[PDB]
Amino acid sequence: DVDIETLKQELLELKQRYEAQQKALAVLEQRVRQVEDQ
Amino acid sequence: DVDIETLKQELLELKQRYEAQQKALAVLEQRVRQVEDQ
Amino acid sequence: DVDIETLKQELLELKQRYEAQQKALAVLEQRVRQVEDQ
Ligand code: NA
Ligand code: NA
Ligand code: NA
Ligand code: NA
Ligand code: NA
Ligand SMILES: [Zn+2]
Ligand SMILES: [Zn+2]
Ligand SMILES: [Zn+2]
Ligand SMILES: [Zn+2]
Repeated sequence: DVDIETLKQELLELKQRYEAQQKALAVLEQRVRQVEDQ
Repeated sequence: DVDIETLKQELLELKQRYEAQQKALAVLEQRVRQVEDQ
Repeated sequence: DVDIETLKQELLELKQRYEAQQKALAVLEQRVRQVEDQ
């Protein structure tokens, strides 16, 4: 309801945040490369 | 074995580590910018 | 509705993902430094 389902909801929310950070790591990685060959 | 309070505690712990990694991404982003602009 | 073993399993999987991201942040950090003190 509002407790074990709360845990499950929050874990999914954190998975999304994980995924957003992987995408941001990749953006920053491309920014470093442009600096590197520029 | 499966302690629900333990699960909730560990989810909160991982949320704080998420938060710290966001701040570290931000630190690295500014360092990249320092090298882009100089 | 919620499978508690599954929740524990997924929390540990997300923990491993966090640990890998920490290591990836560190790799990118070294790359930036390489550009910086070059
Ligand atoms: Na920033
Ligand atoms: Na930002
Ligand atoms: Na920002
Ligand atoms: Na710039
Ligand atoms: Na070290
Ligand atoms: Zn622990
Ligand atoms: Zn099951
Ligand atoms: Zn899984
Ligand atoms: Zn460092």
